[PDB]
Amino acid sequence: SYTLPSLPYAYDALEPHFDKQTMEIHHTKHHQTYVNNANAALESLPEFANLPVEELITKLDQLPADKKTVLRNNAGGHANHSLFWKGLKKGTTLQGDLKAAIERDFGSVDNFKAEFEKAAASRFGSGWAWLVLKGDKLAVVSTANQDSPLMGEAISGASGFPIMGLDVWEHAYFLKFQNRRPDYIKEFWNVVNWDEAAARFAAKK
Amino acid sequence: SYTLPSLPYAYDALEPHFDKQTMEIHHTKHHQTYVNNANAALESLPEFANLPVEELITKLDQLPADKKTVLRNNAGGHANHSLFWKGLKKGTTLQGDLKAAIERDFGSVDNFKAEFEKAAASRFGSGWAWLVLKGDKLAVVSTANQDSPLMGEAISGASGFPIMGLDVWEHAYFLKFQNRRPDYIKEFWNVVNWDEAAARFAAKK
Ligand code: MH2
Ligand code: MH2
Repeated sequence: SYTLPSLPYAYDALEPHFDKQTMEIHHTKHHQTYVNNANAALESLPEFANLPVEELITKLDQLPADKKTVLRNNAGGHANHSLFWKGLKKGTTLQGDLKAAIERDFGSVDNFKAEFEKAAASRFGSGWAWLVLKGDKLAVVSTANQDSPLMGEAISGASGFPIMGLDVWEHAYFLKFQNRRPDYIKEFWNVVNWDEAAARFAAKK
Repeated sequence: SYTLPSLPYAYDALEPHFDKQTMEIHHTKHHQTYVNNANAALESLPEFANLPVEELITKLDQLPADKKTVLRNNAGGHANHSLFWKGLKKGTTLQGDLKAAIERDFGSVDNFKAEFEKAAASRFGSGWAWLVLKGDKLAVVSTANQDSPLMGEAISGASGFPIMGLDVWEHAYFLKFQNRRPDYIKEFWNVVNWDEAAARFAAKK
């Protein structure tokens, strides 16, 4: 079964950029709820219940017809939030092989940032913006609700290994930013954990 | 040119059910943004710009290809919130012809409320739950993001003339209910404007 993961920091570690009350709520309520609803759906699927969530969401089409939606949504939610927390940290510097590949695939870091901001802002309703690795090339993609590019193009409309990503569901920014998702997106650059993105790139490039 | 409609009541007129702080942010920030972004997209379209928003969303297939998405999203937002505000009021009662119609089509009011509650809760991500009139038969449906049944099935996945509706985007309930959407859905019964729903049923158009 799944559990709510412990975090790489206290809820206040991303201040003054991301507010600690949202961090706490986001973890103990929203993420906890995906874990709980996934666990309920997995109760009758002992074979699938053993998989890592990040693997299960690559295998949705193998589930029973009546379980696919609820696990796409909840396992997706669990996988995406588990990744998200790892990708937040202050004080990092984009550098090394990851910086070089971003420059290569988008022309410059600023270009990538503009493209990422645009995908994040233009995702209408709930969803995520991502930096994915598609074989030998990095790309910016977005998905709806709790879909993940790990689910594949057919299900999610995107594909690739997520290097990093931004939650743009309203619960992630309402308290501090209300409807100003662009302001939230700007603050994200101060807490993007480039060290984690770098480690993930190193594992997969 | 669209304009943000003033509300038919003060921001605290739906207390203690729907919280006044949310009403003001919802109206003056979120709905304002749909008005502004729709207007922006319509400036180059004099043949569409001055039509009633509820007319525009019936003719999205008539638009230029590059305009269909932005106006589906923002004209739908404007149309939907305009309905919503008028479709909220304390001190009304489900009764008369509409009450009898609902009993006819759903078996009883409680059956209907259960179905509405179910559709409102099961809309994963952002969206709306609706009571619609599909040629003389009332139905419960929901849509994603700012889609409206008035847009038709191909676009919105639903159809029929909206009688009333509930906004289940997170911003509508985050401050007072956080992630507890079933709790917000229960409170909606205390503020749904059954008089305006009855007038709309009466008109059937
Ligand atoms: O989606 Mn948090
Ligand atoms: O969706 Mn207000």
